[PDB]
Amino acid sequence: AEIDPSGTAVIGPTGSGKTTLVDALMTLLCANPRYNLASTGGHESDRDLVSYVRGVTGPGDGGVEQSHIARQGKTVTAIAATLERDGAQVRLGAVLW
Amino acid sequence: QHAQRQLNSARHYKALQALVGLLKDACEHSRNQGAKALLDPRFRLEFAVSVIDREGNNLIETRTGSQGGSGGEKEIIASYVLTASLSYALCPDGSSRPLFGTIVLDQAFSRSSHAVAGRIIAALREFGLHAVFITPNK
Amino acid sequence: LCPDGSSRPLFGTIVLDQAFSRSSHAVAGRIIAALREFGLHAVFITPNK
DNA sequence: AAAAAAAAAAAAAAAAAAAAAAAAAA
DNA sequence: TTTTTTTTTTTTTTTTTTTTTTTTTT
Ligand SMILES: Nc1ncnc2c1ncn2[C@@H]1O[C@H](COP(=O)(O)OP(=O)(O)OP(O)(O)=S)[C@@H](O)[C@H]1O
Ligand SMILES: [Mg+2]
Repeated sequence: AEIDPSGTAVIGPTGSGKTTLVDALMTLLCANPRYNLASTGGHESDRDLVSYVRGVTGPGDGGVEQSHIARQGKTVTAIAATLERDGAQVRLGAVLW
Repeated sequence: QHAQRQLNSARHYKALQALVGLLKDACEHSRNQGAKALLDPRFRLEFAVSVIDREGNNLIETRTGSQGGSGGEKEIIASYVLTASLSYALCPDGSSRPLFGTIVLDQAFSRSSHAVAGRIIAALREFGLHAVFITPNK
Repeated sequence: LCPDGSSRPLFGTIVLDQAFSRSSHAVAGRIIAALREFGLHAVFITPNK
């Protein structure tokens, strides 16, 4: 995803993943994240890091197969962001597994 | 219950003392969890909601609240359950048709998209009520 | 972002979520004007509105 | 017209649980 | 070099206390 240096916008239908992208950015900076803040107006937080890295979609149902989780077992995740000022360029990143 | 059985063995006074004291203590402190769990009948159950597919009968998702959802999901779930509960709570509680049918929504569709609003209106009309809407020029 | 009077910020990006959810046209316009006034790069999120 | 009993909401505090970072040992 | 142990800080939950208003009786 790219950002024009003169102000951009993000749009999309409901339940698409916009706040997922914004939280993936927010994780790299603050000391202790408050995930999914704007949904409740600014009073509580709901998600957690492991939930993101394993990609759980909805609370699901009972059973034992746990089909409501995407990745099971060994996994690798990487996040990176880029800042440019003038010629010089910096990258911030994290690797989890 | 335990105390009771001990009394059945005594047929001597301390069992009666303990049982009466337990009951008297339960009478007080009605704002604590134990008293609610012991006397109020409605506190002896647990509730949950489930989503079931139309054709057939299959559990697809079980929920105890509205946690972990996105923006529109919380709004639609809350509105749906509240309007269903209100529709039941009126006259059709004891059957017959409602005598006072109207419902007021404030800041309608402050966070949802077009399709969600369409579903909301469709469900609200299907429940058989009359609505008044309050929105800015959004 | 600038503790002293030296100005010249190094970080200049702001992020908003569900912007303009409970306001009319004039309010949004004034918010945008005020945000641009300080000289800050901005990002916006909106459910197609 | 004035005095007393009752009930619902707001606020402070104590107890409990959990996760991250440094020190120490095989 | 790898592993275990310990401490520290942050968050949530439940209990109790306090206050204001309403209704009734004299
Ligand atoms: N921890 C989680 N628990 C449950 N469902 C989740 C979780 N993380 C992601 N999801 C799902 O992933 C979807 C992605 O949507 P989100 O990014 O959360 O919200 P959105 O796409 O930004 O829509 P909005 O209302 O504009 S914020 C959600 O709607 C959920 O169904
Ligand atoms: Mg969220």
